[PDB]
Amino acid sequence: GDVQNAVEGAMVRVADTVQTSATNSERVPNLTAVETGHTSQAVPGDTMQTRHVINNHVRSESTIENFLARSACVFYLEYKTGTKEDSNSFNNWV
Amino acid sequence: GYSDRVRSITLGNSTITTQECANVVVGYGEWPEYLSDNEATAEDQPTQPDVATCRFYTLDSVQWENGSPGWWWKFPDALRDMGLFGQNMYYHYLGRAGYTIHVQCNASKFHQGCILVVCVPEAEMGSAQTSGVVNYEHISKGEIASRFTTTTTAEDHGVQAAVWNAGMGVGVGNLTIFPHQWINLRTNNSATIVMPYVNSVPMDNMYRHHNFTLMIIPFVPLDFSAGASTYVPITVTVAPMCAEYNGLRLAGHQ
Repeated sequence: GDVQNAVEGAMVRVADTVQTSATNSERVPNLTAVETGHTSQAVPGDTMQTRHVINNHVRSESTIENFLARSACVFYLEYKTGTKEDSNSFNNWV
Repeated sequence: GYSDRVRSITLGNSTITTQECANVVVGYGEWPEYLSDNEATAEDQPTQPDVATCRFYTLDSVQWENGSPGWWWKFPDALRDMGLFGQNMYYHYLGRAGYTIHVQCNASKFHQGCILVVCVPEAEMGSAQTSGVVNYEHISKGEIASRFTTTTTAEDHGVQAAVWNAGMGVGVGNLTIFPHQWINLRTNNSATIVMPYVNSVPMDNMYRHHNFTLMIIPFVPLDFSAGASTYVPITVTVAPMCAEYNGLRLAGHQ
């Protein structure tokens, strides 16, 4: 993708809820080991019987760009109208 | 065959008959149906009790009198005690349903009088004491008719039920914009409004939100003459339609 070519996106929506039925089995999606360093990729349908929901939500404003690309104040500086003699007639910021 | 005055409505283990109806109003043109996979948000499987919930519940009927100003009921709250609908509404955070509302009122060729029967969505009522706030017990007696007042005043946090402003700061003669019928004793003995789920959000809590209010207001006063049957009641029977519930936990109020 090219972060400088602004007018060139990628629409990625959120994940849908797939319908789950009742179960009685040897597979255990919610029993795991935190020690691994892994995060559980469980979905509610592994624990409950869910309906079918279509999530057209998009993770728009949480994009690094939308998050950082809002103009913030970083510093303000002060200076008077004066002569060479007046130290305060100009100013600087590192 | 088939006189259009005669009607038979069956829902669950319930049939209502009428031999003097004036068609039936389907609220805003839409027949009730279940929440679809596109419009859904609560991810859990809904319970849909069908016939056990979706049946005809007759609420406490009121008496129509010559000077009686009017009545209102609030839904789904009026049904909070009606059988398994009430239970489902009690054990679930979210509920959704449409309703077949059937108001009954019979009198005689010699009696006269005319009532507006209307289903008002989001009928948010004003406090009588404009300075203060209203409260639940003066907003709804569940299945018992809350009355409209001819009198412009009421007890602490009572609604301003003065009939000509319909309890909500508007002209009662304009209530007709909402799904409505009229029981004019000359013409008919019943009214039937099939109300869809009208709300800004797919499901809602059954207690917190009174999704709509049933108002029965007499525009032409009940009258009859010399010894011709005084008692003439108005009975409201209502059936939930396409009822489904999400978010199950313990018995609920707080």
